[PDB]
Amino acid sequence: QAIKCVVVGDGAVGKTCLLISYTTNAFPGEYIPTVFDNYSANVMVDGKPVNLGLWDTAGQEDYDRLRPLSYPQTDVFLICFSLVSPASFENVRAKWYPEVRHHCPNTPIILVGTKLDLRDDKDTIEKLKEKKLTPITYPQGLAMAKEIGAVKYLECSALTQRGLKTVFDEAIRAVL
Ligand SMILES: Nc1nc2c(ncn2[C@@H]2O[C@H](COP(=O)(O)OP(=O)(O)O)[C@@H](O)[C@H]2O)c(=O)[nH]1
Ligand SMILES: [Mg+2]
Repeated sequence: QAIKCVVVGDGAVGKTCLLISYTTNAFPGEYIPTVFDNYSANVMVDGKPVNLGLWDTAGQEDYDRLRPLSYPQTDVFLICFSLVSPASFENVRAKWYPEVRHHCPNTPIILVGTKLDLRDDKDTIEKLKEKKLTPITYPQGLAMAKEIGAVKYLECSALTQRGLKTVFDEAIRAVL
């Protein structure tokens, strides 16, 4: 069974790094591909082989009209936000969940918090504190998930690859 998973969220949340890390088994560092592409993974999680088509999107305001053109035939969505970006977290309820439901009202959602490795980073915490902001905690993320009716809430880091295999395993689990 061939599954289709669309990845949505704000620019710089780490969507492309997440997809390259997972499929390639490596963090793309500084040079991240700039072409918005689709990826694939042949994975079997307690069954027979499954091909997971992974679709990256152009998250910026400029693509608001063209982005939903990749949504038709989608099996599951990954709404992404930076755990070290409250602006991207508010955009879950503000932008991403209304837009996903607009075009696909019955399609399952997995809420994904990225840059998990930066949540304990002293420099990142200091920068946020100056702007009177705090990183998103697991209870905050889980509440937003339940609010936006997400099937599951998951955290990960494409840098350390921690929680990454789970994200796409649960994407398959939200389908089937
Ligand atoms: N520390 C850390 N940096 C990351 C992670 N994922 C992406 N990045 C960085 O975050 C920025 C955004 O990456 P990118 O995939 O292009 O974001 P996109 O616009 O959502 O696709 C880049 O500077 C990446 O190097 C992560 O899990 N942890
Ligand atoms: Mg990208």
